[PDB]
This record gives sequence, C-alpha cells and structure tokens, in this order.
Amino acid sequence: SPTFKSAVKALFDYKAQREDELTFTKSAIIQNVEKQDGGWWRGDYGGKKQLWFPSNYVEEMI
Repeated sequence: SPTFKSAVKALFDYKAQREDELTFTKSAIIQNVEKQDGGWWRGDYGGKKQLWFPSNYVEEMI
C-alpha cells in the first residue's frame, strides 16, 4: 500500500513483441516502474499493468 514514485519517460516508440510487453509512444509517461538489470523493466501505461519493456527505450525521471 505505500506507493513508489517510479516513473520513466519514453524516448522512442516501442511496439510490444509479446503479449507480456508494453506498447508506448515517444514521450509517454510509464508509471509504477520496477527496474531490473537484465535490460527489461516493467510498468504501467495505456491501460496495461506491469508489462515489460526495454530499459534502453526510456529516461528515468528521478
């Protein structure tokens, strides 16, 4: 129930390649991001919850 401020901004468009991936447009704010060190993060955007996307496509809003 504590909620983390963990947002990133998409620097490029990304189209989901698998059902568990997020699709987003450049400049999107992706929210509730969990950061992992294998090149894939997960977050919320566009009505999708906790789907995966490549970390190199975004800017961390720290």
